[PDB]
Amino acid sequence: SCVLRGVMINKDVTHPRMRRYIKNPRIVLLDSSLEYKLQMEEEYIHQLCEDIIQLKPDVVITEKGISDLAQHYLMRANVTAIRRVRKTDNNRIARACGARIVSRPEELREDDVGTGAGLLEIKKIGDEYFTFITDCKDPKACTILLRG
Amino acid sequence: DSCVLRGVMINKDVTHPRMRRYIKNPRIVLLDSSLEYKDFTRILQMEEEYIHQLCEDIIQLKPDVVITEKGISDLAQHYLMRANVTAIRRVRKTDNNRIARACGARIVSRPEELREDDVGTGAGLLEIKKIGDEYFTFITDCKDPKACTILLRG
Repeated sequence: SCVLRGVMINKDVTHPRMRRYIKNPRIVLLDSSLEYKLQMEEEYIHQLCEDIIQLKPDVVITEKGISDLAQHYLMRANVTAIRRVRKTDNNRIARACGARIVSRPEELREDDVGTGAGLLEIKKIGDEYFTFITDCKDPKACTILLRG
Repeated sequence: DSCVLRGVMINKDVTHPRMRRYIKNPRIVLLDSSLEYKDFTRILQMEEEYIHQLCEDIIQLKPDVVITEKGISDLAQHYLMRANVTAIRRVRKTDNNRIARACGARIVSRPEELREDDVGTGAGLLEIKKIGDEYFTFITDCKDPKACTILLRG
């Protein structure tokens, strides 16, 4: 009753058209870049996104950057994206939702998708936006944000 | 409406790890002025006389917490701790204004002007909590029910 568990990080969606409130979100976690690594480069980005999108996630979070083009494709697939997340926060999110941090998108498996967190809500507190991943199925998987 | 936290939350820690980090009904003083100072012995003496008077002006009001938008020097931190005062430096102007509305204090520019009316007694709790890798200061339990927004809902 008088308590709240979950992860809180200082981040916002990369693009304003993205959903900031998602119930039972399917979460994909990466530690790799979604930027070129212009015609052959543009095709590269397309395929990177295609591999993520095949898994029908609601949220894609990476420790690196996301180019304006990758953001666009994910946006078209109704996917909320968050970039430049600290490695420690990414692991906190992995524990909370049961996702597996993956490097190469083409190696993604349905087993890597996190479905253990019931809420993803991004809201403004003061001057900044905070991302909350709450409603953990495994109570133990999340730390306490509020105790009466 | 059940398990609701109202107040202000700012990304800040105290200036010294051993200051009180949990205070019920804190008396709050807010400033937008510097608590820094700008023959070697003569210099030290001048810096000291200046900082001493500054801290004395503040200490006279028996505050539990002193928060400013600018800096707080080691000597100032030393004199405020001798008075059992918890201090927070470099808070943003926007956050400082939110704290003012939450606790009723007036942000003052010149400590010598300080009076009881300037002391914020409106918030019932100040607490610093570590969330993830960051420290956050929670000023909550607003006495005026129309002063604060919802931070967290349980």
